[PDB]
Amino acid sequence: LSRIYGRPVSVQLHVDPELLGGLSITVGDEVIDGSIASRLAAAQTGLP
Amino acid sequence: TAGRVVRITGPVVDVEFPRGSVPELFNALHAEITFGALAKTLTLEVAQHLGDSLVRCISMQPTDGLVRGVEVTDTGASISVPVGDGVKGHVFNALGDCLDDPGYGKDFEHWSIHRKPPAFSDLEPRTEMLETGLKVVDLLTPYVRGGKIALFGGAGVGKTVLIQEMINRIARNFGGTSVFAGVGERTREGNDLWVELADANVLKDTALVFGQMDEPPGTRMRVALSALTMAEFFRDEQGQDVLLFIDNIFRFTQAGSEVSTLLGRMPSAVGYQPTLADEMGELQERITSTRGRSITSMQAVYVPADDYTDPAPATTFAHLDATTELSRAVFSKGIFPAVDPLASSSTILDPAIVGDEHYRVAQEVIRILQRYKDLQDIIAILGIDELSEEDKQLVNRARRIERFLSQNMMAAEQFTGQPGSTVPLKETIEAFDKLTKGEFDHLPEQAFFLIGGLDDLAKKAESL
Amino acid sequence: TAGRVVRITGPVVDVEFPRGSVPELFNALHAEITFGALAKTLTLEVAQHLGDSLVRCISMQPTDGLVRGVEVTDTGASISVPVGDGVKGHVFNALGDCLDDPGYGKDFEHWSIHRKPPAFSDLEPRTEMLETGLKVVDLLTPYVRGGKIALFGGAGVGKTVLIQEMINRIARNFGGTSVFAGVGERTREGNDLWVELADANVLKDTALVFGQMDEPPGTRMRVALSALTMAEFFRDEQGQDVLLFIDNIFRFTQAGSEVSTLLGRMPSAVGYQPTLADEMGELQERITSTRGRSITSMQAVYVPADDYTDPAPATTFAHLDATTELSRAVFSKGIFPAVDPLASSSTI
Amino acid sequence: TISAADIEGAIEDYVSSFSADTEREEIGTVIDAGDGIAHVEGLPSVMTQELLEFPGGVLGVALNLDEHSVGAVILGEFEKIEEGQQVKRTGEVLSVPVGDAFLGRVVNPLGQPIDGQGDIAAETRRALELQAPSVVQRQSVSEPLQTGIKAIDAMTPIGRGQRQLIIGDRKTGKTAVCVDTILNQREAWLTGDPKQQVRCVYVAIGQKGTTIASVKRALEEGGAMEYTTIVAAPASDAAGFKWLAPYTGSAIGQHWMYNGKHVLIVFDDLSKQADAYRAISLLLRRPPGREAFPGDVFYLHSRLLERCAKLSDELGGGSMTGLPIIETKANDISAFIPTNVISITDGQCFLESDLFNQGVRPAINVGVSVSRVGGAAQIKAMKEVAGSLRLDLSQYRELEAFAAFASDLDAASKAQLDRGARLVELLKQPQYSPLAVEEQVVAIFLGTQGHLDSVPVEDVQRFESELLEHVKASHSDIFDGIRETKKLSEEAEEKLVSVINEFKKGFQASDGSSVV
Amino acid sequence: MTQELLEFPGGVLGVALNLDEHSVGAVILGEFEKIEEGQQVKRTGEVLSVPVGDAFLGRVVNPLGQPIDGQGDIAAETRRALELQAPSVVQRQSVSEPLQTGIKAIDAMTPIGRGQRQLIIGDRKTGKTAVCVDTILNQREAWLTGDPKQQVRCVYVAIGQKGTTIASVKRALEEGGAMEYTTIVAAPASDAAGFKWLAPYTGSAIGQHWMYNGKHVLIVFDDLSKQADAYRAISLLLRRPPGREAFPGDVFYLHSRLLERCAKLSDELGGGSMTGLPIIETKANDISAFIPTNVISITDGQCFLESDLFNQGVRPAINVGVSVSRVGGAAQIKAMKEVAGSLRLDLSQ
Amino acid sequence: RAQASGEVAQTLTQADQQLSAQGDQVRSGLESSVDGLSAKLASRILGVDV
Amino acid sequence: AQGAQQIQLMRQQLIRQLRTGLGAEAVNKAAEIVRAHVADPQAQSATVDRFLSELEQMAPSSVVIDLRAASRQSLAALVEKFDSVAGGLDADG
Ligand SMILES: Nc1ncnc2c1ncn2[C@@H]1O[C@H](COP(=O)(O)OP(=O)(O)OP(=O)(O)O)[C@@H](O)[C@H]1O
Ligand SMILES: Nc1ncnc2c1ncn2[C@@H]1O[C@H](COP(=O)(O)OP(=O)(O)OP(=O)(O)O)[C@@H](O)[C@H]1O
Ligand SMILES: Nc1ncnc2c1ncn2[C@@H]1O[C@H](COP(=O)(O)OP(=O)(O)OP(=O)(O)O)[C@@H](O)[C@H]1O
Ligand SMILES: Nc1ncnc2c1ncn2[C@@H]1O[C@H](COP(=O)(O)OP(=O)(O)O)[C@@H](O)[C@H]1O
Ligand SMILES: [Mg+2]
Ligand SMILES: [Mg+2]
Ligand SMILES: [Mg+2]
Repeated sequence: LSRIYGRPVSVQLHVDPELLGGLSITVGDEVIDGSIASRLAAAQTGLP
Repeated sequence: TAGRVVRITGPVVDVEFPRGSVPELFNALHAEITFGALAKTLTLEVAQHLGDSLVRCISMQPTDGLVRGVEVTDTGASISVPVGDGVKGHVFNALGDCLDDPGYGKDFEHWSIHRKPPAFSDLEPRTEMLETGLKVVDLLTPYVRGGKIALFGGAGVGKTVLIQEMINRIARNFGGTSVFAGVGERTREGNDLWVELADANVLKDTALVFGQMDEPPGTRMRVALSALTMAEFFRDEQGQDVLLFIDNIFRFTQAGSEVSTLLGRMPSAVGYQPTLADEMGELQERITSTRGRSITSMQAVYVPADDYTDPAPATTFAHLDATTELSRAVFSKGIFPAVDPLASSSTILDPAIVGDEHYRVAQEVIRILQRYKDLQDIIAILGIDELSEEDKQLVNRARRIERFLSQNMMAAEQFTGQPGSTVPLKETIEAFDKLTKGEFDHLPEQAFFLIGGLDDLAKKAESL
Repeated sequence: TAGRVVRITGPVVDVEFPRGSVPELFNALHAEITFGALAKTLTLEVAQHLGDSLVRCISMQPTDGLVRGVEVTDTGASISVPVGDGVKGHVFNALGDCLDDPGYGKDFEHWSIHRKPPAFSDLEPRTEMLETGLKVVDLLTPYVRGGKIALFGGAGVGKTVLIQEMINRIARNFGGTSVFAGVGERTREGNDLWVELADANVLKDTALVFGQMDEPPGTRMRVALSALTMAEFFRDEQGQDVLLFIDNIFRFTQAGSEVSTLLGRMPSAVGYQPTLADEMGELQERITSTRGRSITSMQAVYVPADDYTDPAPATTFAHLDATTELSRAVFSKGIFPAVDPLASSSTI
Repeated sequence: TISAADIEGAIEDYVSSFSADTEREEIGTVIDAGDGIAHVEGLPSVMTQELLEFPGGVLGVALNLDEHSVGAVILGEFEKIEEGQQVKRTGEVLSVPVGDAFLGRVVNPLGQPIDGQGDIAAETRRALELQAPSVVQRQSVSEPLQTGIKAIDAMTPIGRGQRQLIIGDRKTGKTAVCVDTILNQREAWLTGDPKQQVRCVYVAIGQKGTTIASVKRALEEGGAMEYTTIVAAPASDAAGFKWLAPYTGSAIGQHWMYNGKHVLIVFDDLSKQADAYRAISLLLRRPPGREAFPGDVFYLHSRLLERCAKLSDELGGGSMTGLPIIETKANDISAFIPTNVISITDGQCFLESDLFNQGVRPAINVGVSVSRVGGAAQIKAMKEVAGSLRLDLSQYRELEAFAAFASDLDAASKAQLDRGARLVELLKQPQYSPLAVEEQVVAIFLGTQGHLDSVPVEDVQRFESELLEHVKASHSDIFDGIRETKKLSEEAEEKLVSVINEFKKGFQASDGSSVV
Repeated sequence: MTQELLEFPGGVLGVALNLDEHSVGAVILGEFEKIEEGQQVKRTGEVLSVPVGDAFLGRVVNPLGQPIDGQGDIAAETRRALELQAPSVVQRQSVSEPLQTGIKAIDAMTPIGRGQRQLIIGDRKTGKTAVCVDTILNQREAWLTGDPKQQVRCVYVAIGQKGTTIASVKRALEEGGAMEYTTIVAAPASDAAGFKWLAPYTGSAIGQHWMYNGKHVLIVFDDLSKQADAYRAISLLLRRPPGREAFPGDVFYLHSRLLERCAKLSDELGGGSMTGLPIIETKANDISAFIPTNVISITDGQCFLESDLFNQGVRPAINVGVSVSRVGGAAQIKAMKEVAGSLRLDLSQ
Repeated sequence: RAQASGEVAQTLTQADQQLSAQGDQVRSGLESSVDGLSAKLASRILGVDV
Repeated sequence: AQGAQQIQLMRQQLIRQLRTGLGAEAVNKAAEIVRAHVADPQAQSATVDRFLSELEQMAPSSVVIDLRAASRQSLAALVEKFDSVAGGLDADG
């Protein structure tokens, strides 16, 4: 996180059971998320 | 979890909910009202989100006697009404409770009131020559089976009488199921209609649903949707022909305008609510016949102060195919059906599918009436003595024809002692050809008023 | 220095400025569009002071792809037009850029579009007769020097030929040059006029200004002012008498009413702007002749719903001297002027 | 199992090619909704008219900006919108996929195949908003764009690149004229090179689905379905589709026009679009004006109808023609939109209802209709044959107003009255019957020279028809000549005179009398 | 509580119409020049109610129910709330009885039957009051006999009229002798907007109490446009947004809520019945105004009166071309329909 | 043309069971290697071999 | 040829059932595989490692700037004044 953003970054973690794995980070408006459920839904919705 | 009430005004009520508890749009809500003598159960339907966990909605019951701080509960579901074969021969209100028996019909399956219009890929035009026993509709604007039919006109012109006569003439010769819906009308009319239907055996074959005008505007806006739900359920699964009659359409647009005045939206031209056309189009798309299923609908539309420039009638005209309107000038003249042929039109009237004689007769009579309407003012001012021979002959022929379109009906028995009379199509065609040829001009004025058949015309002629 | 946009809606744009760099009324502001497929530069004018260093402007080009936070610079001057003797060789719109090529540049002088009418003392105290080469016009409907003349007619009644006749007659007889300023003119008609004036060998000594429908109302309202400023420069620098041509006046008031209603004012007097007389007088006050030189103009006005008591024609007719009519029956007779002597008159 | 093998291969190829990337973007949240619009906050930088994306699959566009709020319009389904959803900024200004496989199909205004036919191919994406061709890229208009109607091309000619307007009252027959014109070009399509070929497009706004089905059936039976496409926005759709369909139609037509193929745009109705825009603007809380209309409404039309124009030979010489249709009520023209659209275009065709009530079926008014281009868009032969019948008709009606009760007249006055009555009775025509140029010219020449002045006015039309049929059967040289030289020769005139005389010698309707 | 009566220190009474988050709007009924900031407000825990009794006959009371001109007080058995529910469809029954009137034209053309609402419109200086007065006076001969099945009790309601007019009407009734079986509710124009807005509901409740007991009741409204004007003034003063013609949007609804109670009960609940004759004014015989259009649609018949006919020589001055009754000939006696029939067609032709 | 339309309707009422006859064996043979496709999908989704 | 078009439409109905079957099988089998095979805790940490690698290889990004203008200026001035005026504060002062 300090590599991508020059300023130091604090950490606040919230435990979520819905996701089957992965990790998500939110630094404000920008968001990054890698989740099994999200990938499965994205693959399913583009099936045809 | 439950919310509270913070503001109350008119029919609109807004409520507050805790986090993660706001319901989606169009969800029923229940509220409790207590008093020494006024105890009820308020039913509300969600209208819009105001943010900050606040939702504003309307009510289907009078809001008299409510106090702030009363909890409001949610069912998490939409409005529903029981359906099935047992619905036949009963009277229901908007909410679906049976008015005849308080406990009847509380065990059938239930369907949500909100639905989706059928897809465009399954549309097919319907063309059929459906014939009644009335001269004007038979000749000028024939009705279409499985299509839209509607009326027009101001107050006190006689649309309800025509609807009653039409249903009396058709329901006796139908093998399908008919459903009657009353949006706005006096209670006396509904009671008399129920008694008249009970006078025969047809009541067991039809289902009635209606709400009156004294109720709050919430109820007047929802009866049509319930009627459409019942009709759609009957059509979709049974695969049977259905008949649908609507007393009025202006009423629910009026209710929408009233509620949108308070909801907080800006007004528009002639003080009408915005997006009225969208709602009208969304509702009117439900009544449609697919390739394998046919449904025939007859509607009546009211106009304010006989003004066709009003945006609402102009908008609702575009959804019709076969139309017949009424005028007040002909009513003041004396003719009872009071149908104006000049402006009315149909959508199956062409020699491609109809015999050419019909087309020729219609064109000739329309031209004659148009010429008479043109010569009106000169005849009134300078008098008949100023015109030439051709103009005088056309004036006499126009008078004869205009008198001849009148006809007595059975529904006039209560008002006049004359009994009913019905005439087929071919006889009317031949009679109109004879009249437009000009071989009946020797008869007096009164011989052509209130005449059913040609033999009746001859008998009246011998009576003077 | 730099300022940031705050809110965007329609063509109306709000900007914010630091404490010590607030622009005054009727300035010019520039901005850019980053998107590659819609690369463009935008010009804006200042019309109101909302307070707290917030300015509400109007854009002369359609707004699309604009992003919040984009910097806005300041020109420091009003809308400028190029003036010089290199004018009247080509065609160009209010912004001044030549449509046929961008070859012309900032070489000429630049004059502000906004000016003031002449003072009261130096006004001419006497009228003057104006003579032309047409027998019927001179005999029946005399033309007042420095006046305003209205013409009513359609297509196929010999109007364009009359305009060309007058242009060549003024160019050759008394010298000088005349300008044409089409407001709200359709593109194909403008191209046809350009080609025809090219063919008639009278394109050399006329300056053409165009106003297109596709543009927002700002250009449609400023084009006439720009053309009048150009004619004024010609008159006051060369000493040559000039003639001004205006296609329509109804569209001018239409654009005025539109720009009035977009700024969120209050309509009055049959859906019109409340100050139409002020703009009409400000436009018409810069036509009178002074200092021995004349600026004669011709207009064509459109009456709505065949009503002569409508506010716009009523205000327009207050500054009129001569009226001319054309019809088809006289053309069916087969004569050139095609002017009805029974429907035309003058105040002199 | 060959089809099964293909299905399995396609499924395997798609599934083995799955790939995705982890990239950052800005996401905002909805704060309120209802009545077809919703408010979204949290998006730092979004271009105006951006195509947003919603978690449920519904779409939206951004119209109104603010310091801390962004307005939006929901296009498709609306009930899934609720507080708590997350929006995702995607892509850029919306566009339309245009190509050449759109022919003979019906598509969603957004570019989806609502028809029962399978999916369509795509060629290239074009953004809706683009600048119109400049003033230095146009030519003059000179081309005989036929219409198949005698009255229209006799009175008010139409050429390529010319915008013509049709304004009518309720139940008059505008759509019939439009359909006749749209299907008149079968013979033109049948020719080999695309110099005569025209690719036509149809747009339908705010109409019942059954009417669209009937129109499609009529066109299919006519056989012109092969070279046309339909865009449909029925009443069941939200306001967004009704607002946005004409831009899609114009862009699709413009792509064809830009590459050197002639096209023909037709807009079914423009009042509905104005009403939808008014509803959206009022719902977005913008200042109102006269007749509850926003100020910019006029500008709207100027942006849309001005796209079509003739091109120069430098860019390929394409063309585009528009036929907007306007509906007026109570025979009133002083209304806002009618005045604006009249002042923005050139050429009008008024459709009175009194004329349609009796007599003339086309029911086109003559004393008010006008065409700006005029003779520059005419054929030399029919221009010669025209003989300026406008003045004849005008003085005919003026005199017949007087002569209704007058029996003693000047002989020349009686002759003029009879000629005018004969021409008026000739000018009528039934529906679904287009006519080619040569028979129109022949009929007009028959009318003008006074050959039929001896025919009783009650039964002229039938007689005329018979003559035409006979002329088509036993004669073919005159048609070849008029097709090859586009001019009427004196010898052909003499031969036609002989044919007319010999045919009229042997025709009777009721106590007739063949005369010199 | 919504629409709950509230007490005030000076003795006046108020009604809370709309309830905001932190404030309550109220309208004052009586004298309101003795109201200042800092007073005390108390709740009575009861919804707007009016006393009812049989001693009201032959007296005059204010809309609240306190006598103003009469001597003494009223013994009222019960008090009932103004807002109630109209009878449903299942509890109703058809109409067959006739209501005789002295005017031959009215019964000849458009008969009036019990349980049927009839509407009277016309311009000023036409003579519409005389019809109602004549009907009330004509009821005396029927009232002479004591049978409960042939007795009619009538109620007069006046809104926005000069007191001297009410006195003259009272004098006419006294001379006619009908004052034994009639009552008057007076709301003179000098009063505030509350009484003008509230009087008709009080009259309707007073009539409804007797209607439930099985006695036939007649109701006559003098003016109805004045009530609409008063409601418009109240709504505009209460900062409610306006609508078409500056009228509040829901005005039509109000009229419906007043004109639906009048009906005829079924045999199970008794032979009670109600009739009404509301009167609507107009200017220059103009129907384009939306108030007449709204009020016609909920009536069973109307009579048009034109000044030109009045000056022509026709004293009743009714226009047979437009006047019509929806009930028809079922109301009139059989002998009348045998002798008289289809006369309106003859007159129109 | 009506008789030809009737013949076309007969052809349609033959094809409406022809495709069902084909689809019976299609459905019979669909799940032959469906497990392999699902395994490939899962391996691609997880980013590692299954 | 229209009947051939409906033959292609019937093939499209086969495509419809193909899509339905493929969707059902993909949903069921993939969901069961992901929720059964790799549901062991010892796998979870491994997944995190993979994600870290992605966060290691992503390109750098620029981040700046983390209510009224006059209020903001006044607040900045007050903050500066506090900073200049809090030099001598004690533990309890
Ligand atoms: N054909 C007819 N036979 C007998 N009476 C008729 C006829 N047409 C109209 N009337 C008379 O005209 C009036 C019409 O009554 P009605 O209430 O049905 O009117 P309407 O215009 O259809 O309005 P609404 O929807 O309020 O019922 C009645 O007085 C009725 O007697
Ligand atoms: N030349 C003609 N001869 C005979 N009938 C005609 C002719 N042209 C049109 N009609 C008839 O006139 C009517 C016009 O219908 P059309 O579909 O054109 O509607 P429209 O008048 O354009 O109105 P709208 O679009 O509002 O429905 C139809 O009944 C059509 O058959
Ligand atoms: N049949 C009649 N014959 C003669 N005069 C009559 C007749 N009917 C009414 N009038 C007279 O016409 C006038 C109408 O008086 P009235 O008070 O009834 O007026 P109105 O039109 O009802 O007006 P308002 O109640 O608004 O004052 C009186 O002078 C009355 O005597
Ligand atoms: N007096 C005239 N003599 C001969 N031809 C004329 C005359 N006036 C006009 N015309 C012809 O009419 C056409 C239209 O001219 P004009 O009316 O000036 O343009 P527009 O029709 O665009 O107004 C021209 O091409 C010209 O040839
Ligand atoms: Mg009725
Ligand atoms: Mg049409
Ligand atoms: Mg009076």
